[PDB]
Amino acid sequence: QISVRGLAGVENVTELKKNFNRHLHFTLVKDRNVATPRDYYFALAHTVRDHLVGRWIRTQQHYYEKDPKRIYYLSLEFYMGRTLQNTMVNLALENACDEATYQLGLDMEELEEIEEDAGLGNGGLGRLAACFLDSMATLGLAAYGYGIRYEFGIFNQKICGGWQMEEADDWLRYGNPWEKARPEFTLPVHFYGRVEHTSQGAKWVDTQVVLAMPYDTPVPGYRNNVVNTMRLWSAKAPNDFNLGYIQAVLDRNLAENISRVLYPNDNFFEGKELRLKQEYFVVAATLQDIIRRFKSSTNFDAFPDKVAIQLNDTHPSLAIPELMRVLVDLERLDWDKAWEVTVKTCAYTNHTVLPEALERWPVHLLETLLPRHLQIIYEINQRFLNRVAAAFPGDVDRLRRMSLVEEGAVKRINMAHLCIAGSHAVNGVARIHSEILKKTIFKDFYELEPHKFQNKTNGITPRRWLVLCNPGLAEIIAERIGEEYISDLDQLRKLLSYVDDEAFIRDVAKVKQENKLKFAAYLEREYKVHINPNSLFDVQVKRIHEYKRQLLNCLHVITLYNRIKKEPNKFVVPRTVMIGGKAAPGYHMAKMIIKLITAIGDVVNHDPVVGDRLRVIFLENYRVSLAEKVIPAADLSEQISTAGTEASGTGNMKFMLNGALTIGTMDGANVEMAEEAGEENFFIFGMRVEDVDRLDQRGYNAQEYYDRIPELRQIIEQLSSGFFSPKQPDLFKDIVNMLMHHDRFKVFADYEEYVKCQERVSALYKNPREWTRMVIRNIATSGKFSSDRTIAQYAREIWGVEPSRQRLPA
Amino acid sequence: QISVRGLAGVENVTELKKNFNRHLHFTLVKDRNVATPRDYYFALAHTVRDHLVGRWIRTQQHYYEKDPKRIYYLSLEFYMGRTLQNTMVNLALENACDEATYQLGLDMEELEEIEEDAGLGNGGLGRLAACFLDSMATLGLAAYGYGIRYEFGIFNQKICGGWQMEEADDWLRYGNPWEKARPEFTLPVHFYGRVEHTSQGAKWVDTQVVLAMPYDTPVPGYRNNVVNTMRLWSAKAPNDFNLGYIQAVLDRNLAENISRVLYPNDNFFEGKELRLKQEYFVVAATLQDIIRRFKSSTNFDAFPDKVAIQLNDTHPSLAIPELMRVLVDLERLDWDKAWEVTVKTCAYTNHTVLPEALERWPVHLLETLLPRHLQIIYEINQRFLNRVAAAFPGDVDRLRRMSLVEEGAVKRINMAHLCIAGSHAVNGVARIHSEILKKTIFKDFYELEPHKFQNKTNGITPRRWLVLCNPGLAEIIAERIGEEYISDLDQLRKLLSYVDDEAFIRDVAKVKQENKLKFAAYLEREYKVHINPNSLFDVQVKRIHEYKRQLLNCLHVITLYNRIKKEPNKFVVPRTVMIGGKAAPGYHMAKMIIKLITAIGDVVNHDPVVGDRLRVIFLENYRVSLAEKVIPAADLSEQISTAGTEASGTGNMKFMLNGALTIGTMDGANVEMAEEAGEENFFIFGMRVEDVDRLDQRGYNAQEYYDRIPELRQIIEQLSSGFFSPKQPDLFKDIVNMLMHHDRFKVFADYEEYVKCQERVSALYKNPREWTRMVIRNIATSGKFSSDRTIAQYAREIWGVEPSRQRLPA
Ligand SMILES: O=C1NC(c2cccc3ccccc23)=N[C@@]12O[C@H](CO)[C@@H](O)[C@H](O)[C@H]2O
Ligand SMILES: O=C1NC(c2cccc3ccccc23)=N[C@@]12O[C@H](CO)[C@@H](O)[C@H](O)[C@H]2O
Ligand SMILES: *Cc1c(COP(=O)(O)O)cnc(C)c1O
Ligand SMILES: *Cc1c(COP(=O)(O)O)cnc(C)c1O
Repeated sequence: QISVRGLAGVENVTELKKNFNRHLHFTLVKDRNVATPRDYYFALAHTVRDHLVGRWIRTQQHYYEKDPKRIYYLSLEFYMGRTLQNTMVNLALENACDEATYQLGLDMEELEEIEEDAGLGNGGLGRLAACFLDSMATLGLAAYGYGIRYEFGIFNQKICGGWQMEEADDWLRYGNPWEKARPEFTLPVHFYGRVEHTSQGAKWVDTQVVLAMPYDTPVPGYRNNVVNTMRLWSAKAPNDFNLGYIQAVLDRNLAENISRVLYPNDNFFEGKELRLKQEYFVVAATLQDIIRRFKSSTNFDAFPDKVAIQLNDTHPSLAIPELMRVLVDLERLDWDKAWEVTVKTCAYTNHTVLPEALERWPVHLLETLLPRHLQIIYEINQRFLNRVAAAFPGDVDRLRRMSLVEEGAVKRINMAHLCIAGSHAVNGVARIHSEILKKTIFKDFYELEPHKFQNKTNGITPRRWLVLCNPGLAEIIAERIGEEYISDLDQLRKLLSYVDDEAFIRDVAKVKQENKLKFAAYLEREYKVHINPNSLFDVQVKRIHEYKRQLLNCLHVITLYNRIKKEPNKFVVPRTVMIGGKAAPGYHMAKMIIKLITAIGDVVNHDPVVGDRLRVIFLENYRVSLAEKVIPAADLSEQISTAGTEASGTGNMKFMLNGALTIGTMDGANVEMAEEAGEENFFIFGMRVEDVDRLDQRGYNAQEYYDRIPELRQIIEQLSSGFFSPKQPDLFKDIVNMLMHHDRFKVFADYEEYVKCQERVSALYKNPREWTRMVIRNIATSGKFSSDRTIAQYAREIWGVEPSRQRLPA
Repeated sequence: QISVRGLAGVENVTELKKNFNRHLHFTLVKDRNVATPRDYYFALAHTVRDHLVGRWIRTQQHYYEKDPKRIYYLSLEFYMGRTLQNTMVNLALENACDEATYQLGLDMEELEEIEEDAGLGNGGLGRLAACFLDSMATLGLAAYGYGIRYEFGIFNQKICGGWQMEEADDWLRYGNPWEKARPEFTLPVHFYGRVEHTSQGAKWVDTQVVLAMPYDTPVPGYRNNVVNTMRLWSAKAPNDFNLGYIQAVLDRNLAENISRVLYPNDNFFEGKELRLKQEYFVVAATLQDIIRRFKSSTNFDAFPDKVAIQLNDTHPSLAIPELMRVLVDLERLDWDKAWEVTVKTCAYTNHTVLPEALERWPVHLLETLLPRHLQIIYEINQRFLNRVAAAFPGDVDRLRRMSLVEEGAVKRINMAHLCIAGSHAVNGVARIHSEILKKTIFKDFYELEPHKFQNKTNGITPRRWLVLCNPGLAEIIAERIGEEYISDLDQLRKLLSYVDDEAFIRDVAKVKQENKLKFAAYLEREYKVHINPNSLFDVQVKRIHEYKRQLLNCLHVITLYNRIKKEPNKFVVPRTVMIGGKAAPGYHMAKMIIKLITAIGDVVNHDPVVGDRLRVIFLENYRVSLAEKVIPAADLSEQISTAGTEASGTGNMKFMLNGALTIGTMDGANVEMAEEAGEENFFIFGMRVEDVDRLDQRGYNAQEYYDRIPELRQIIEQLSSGFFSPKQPDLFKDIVNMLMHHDRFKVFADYEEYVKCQERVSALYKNPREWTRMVIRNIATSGKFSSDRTIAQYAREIWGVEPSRQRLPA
């Protein structure tokens, strides 16, 4: 149908059809009389998987022959979403499969909707991992994603009476056709035990063994015939485990619990033993694999020339002492040589500002679980603090602040400190964030080793986040400037010469309108709710957190509502306000915010005076596949974190690419986005970082704003008095109380400037042509925010490898 | 190579080869450079599975169209063993696959050895289930095996220092290519809750739900293109289960424990809740499936014309009250009509003599777990005892003895009593056993309803147990009388006209010698032990139990040893004595017997005076696949249970078919075996049932035998004094003590007659020609012991269906 989706050759279509029927019969053991849509999805999935296989085998073969330097991306999270469409896009099979399925009398779109999200992540960090794998494959890097195959991913969110309920994401129930179990590459991982000191150095003995069984998933690059591997480990008990009889067999589940469930805390740290077991499990199994592969090329001097290990935050920080343990205790390298190898191998990406999100493991935990690793950590600390002392003689305070070991009631290891010490490169994930690392939280580490600190501004893959989710926009772009932009997104800048082209303006607005119609219809069928598709689609989708200030959004929504009620017969630009996201199960306040959103909806959406001028919708179960639908439908992207709290953000980039204007603070990558588009093409409001600091010094008194802003006082009185909760008038006292006395994120401070800025948005929306021109200026300057740019910077400036757009043979 | 293995057409071989390479590439994602024998096994397995698929789909289609009466074989055990060779035999693909693999440079036999046994059974009962499925498919019956997909089957037996160690049978580790998960046919099963009585009858409420997910495995008939289904249920938690967050997800394992592990008690009853959950789980899921299928043909009068349910012992006895519960509580039939339907649908096979093996469930267990089923059981009991009272007025004692409810400290339900009451047919598993049911343990039930009691003497499938495990013997038989005997084993009787044919005598002895050479070699490589292949192979393989009197065998072995030591320079027929089997993990005495066997081996096998004249070998990890190797190699089959204790036995039949002579008691099917062959062609010894009764009346005094038999006294003194346990002289005091004071199975009573009979065996073995002639007379009369005969009797005399040898189209 559309060009970017590839050719549908007669031969290709015929071949896909016959392979689809072969899999239905032989693979699924169904005839056409009893097959369900789900059988058809599986038959198609198996058919597309077959086109990966040749390329996967040849790619891995190629890496054995050429023996390039290998990149190991260690993450506890890969937020992959669905695989079927992504595979079709990257192998140029989408039109052929559409055609082949059409002729079988099936609708491919309906079959795509049957696929489960692989939800093995919480949000931004997990998704960044997924976007990176895509870009690494597209840039022909010999890269491997390593993580955990959780049996249960991020929970499915149900709303009951306006409250979040969690239910288990049983994503493997029907089988995963994309993974290949490799039970033959199973590896032992050790826990507990104790350290014996002998003549021949330290020995780790009397350990409990858990096996790590790898599952490999193909990662296809964009039309380059490259297929990289994502290897995820699953925990399995050894067969002698506990070995009255019956109970011993049932107790195998204790070991296998390690890979059972993803911890659902976005940007918070819980010091749980099971979480630490997950961290070591992935590190220990991965390092053995890395070393095995390296030895099939006694001399570890070349190790860093053949191996890069990237740590996705501190979650796999144990890679540093584990690498030391293997090199020192097993390979019998001296300490200094092993340390050299380790530093030159490892690099650490920080994704964290908020101190409560930083991993600080109690020493008693590490002592019991990983006795040898704790010894190695103490040794690292001593040698590190010896260098600090020599460089800064007499600065005893610096020594305290820089220690890997935090003193206190409980001693803790600061895993971030361990990562900086043991890595040749430390980066943040947007320029402002990287600067903040150098100026505040790692100021001391920066002064000792300035050379280590880099920036790598985040990005998103334009495959999933444009071509896949928004084919209509991809196509009208491709009509003017060709297809090359999909693997070279800077080419979108050529669209600035179409900003006054009437036809292009018409087409950009048409695509947006079509996406909105399609999303409105989706809301009706799947969730029995009606919305005006001619309204401005104001969407804030992201995990529910105080720093992201969904509450600020709520305050705006109630303001619009109170303004309509005061002057019912005055024109206002209609809006559909859509807020979506999951709260961490133990985060009370996040759960109250969801409840407040739905309570506002309950009042606003049933007020007859409001009409269809204002609708508030909570989007249930926000996940990757819902993001692919709602982001192409959005007009206004809400990126309204308190300045200094969002390290980067990546949602922001998704919306920029997909033809929404941004209302945001100068936070994270918002800063670079506004710089690329021009500040005049961006709705900036609120305190800068500098302003937040000024407020903190003299002290934040919310009362002052309540006293000076009547519109805000009204809202707070409504909340307090039960306007939004008639049956339980005090339901939201925790929210009021926090806003008035304990608001770390200064919601009131940005309120006035936000509401004013929101008025400027409405004004521009009244002028479709000028709205769409500003949209074009955004899309056209979004090139920097491709993960291809990001990975190319990682490769040249950290990993020491050159990317390539050259194709492997087919 | 050999004719019974089928044709190797040029086309067939070429096609198998290309499909093997296709699966290696696309299914396994391997090239030939990195593939292991295990990858080759899987490629072959997937290639053979493909030939089942067409036939499986067409067979199930046929049953929908023709709508024949359906047979449901409910068992907690299916001891299937390996599937690959069996599939090849039944589809006539064995020579073609041999040829195809040969040309790929692989050895098919080596690939067969990589397949795991499906060990979802303990021994005789589980294997009977497997043999039956084979015969049901071969006889074209619309039959379904229903059971539990245990994650862990019967444990792997290791011997350490002569002691049994158990380790977990992780049979699914590498995947099961033979099963098809059917997650779309998942069904809820209920536990706990309580009963509400309303206007509209009883309601079972506030239950815990476990889901039952079916896995289907194909069961091919012998060259008739019929493929039946074995459906096994796996337990899965619902997604709202327990739904702090993390722990709720981890607690899902409590529900899934139901299908985790097979209980390893052969012929013993443990009243464990988890075992009762397994029993209900398989019953509840199966009955829903049965009813669903029946409704796709409100009127249950035809239910018994369309459904037969066979209960494999009492393990699925809850099918009776469950069927009543569904019909009465859900379908709203009146009690009497529902009861009629139930009785006419259900039939019960008893496999049990020993009272400690009979299932007697505490009422408090059923009360908590299955409140409604207990109500229905009490109601069944009342109405049943009302009929007893009317037929036998005043016989209050009979009422007590026949009650489904046993009075005592703990009240118990006698599940056997429930099965007789609720079934139209009750059978034992050999003639002597069926008579004993009528004369002793169910005498009362027989007098009330004589029409219900039948015999169905057990059998073994000649596919696995001749063609598959002993191709050389199959072939020389086929040379003379053709191939038809494989599906009509009575034709073996034609071999009696070859008993004086010199060439046939030569060939039978040659095959035996080749099997022995091959098995001797197997012992050397896999277990570093050497044996004389010219010795008589005396084998006793079966689960370790007191009633099977492995100890009697031990007494014979020590007798031979003491006789050699007394007269070292006298000729004795050389013997390799091989004893194998598993003990239940909590059965102390069975574990001591294994230890004694290995301790005798430790003395006998290292005595230089003995030479290679006597060797004692404990065969480790006896299982179906080891039985396929050792049974064709055997000369003497040891079937030496105390008269009245072995319900049937089936090992006995396997050896008869495979050219071993039998030494046995008149127990179980031994009686019918001797009647078929002629008593002169069988080594019968020991007490009959009548003799055991006579001994019990006056009392069994072991001392008397010890006092009168010097040879036996010597053995007991050796055991006591530490001759067989020098470092621990009192190691075997429990064994001595039991033999002398607490022997329920009267080992000493049969000792003299056993040893004498063993001398007659040795004498005949000195005369090869006459030994082989007697072997021929055994093989030739083994036809009755085909499971095809057995199933044909079940079908005509219980299920009311006619078997068929007519082929479905290919
Ligand atoms: O989305 C994120 N979660 C965590 C994060 C920070 C700290 C601890 C965690 C623990 C688990 C999961 C995620 C985290 N960090 C985040 O990383 C993204 C990728 O660079 C950034 O765009 C976000 O601005 C940042 O908030
Ligand atoms: O092998 C068997 N196990 C049990 C058995 C009896 C009682 C309780 C059980 C519980 C679990 C497993 C098996 C049993 N019964 C047996 O059934 C076989 C098939 O008819 C007979 O040939 C055996 O003579 C008999 O011993
Ligand atoms: C991109 C993405 C995120 C990250 O969004 P932010 O707005 O940067 O927090 C979270 N969740 C999903 C499902 C995404 O696709
Ligand atoms: C046939 C068989 C049995 C039953 O043997 P008996 O001697 O009748 O107890 C037990 N186990 C296996 C592995 C078998 O093949």
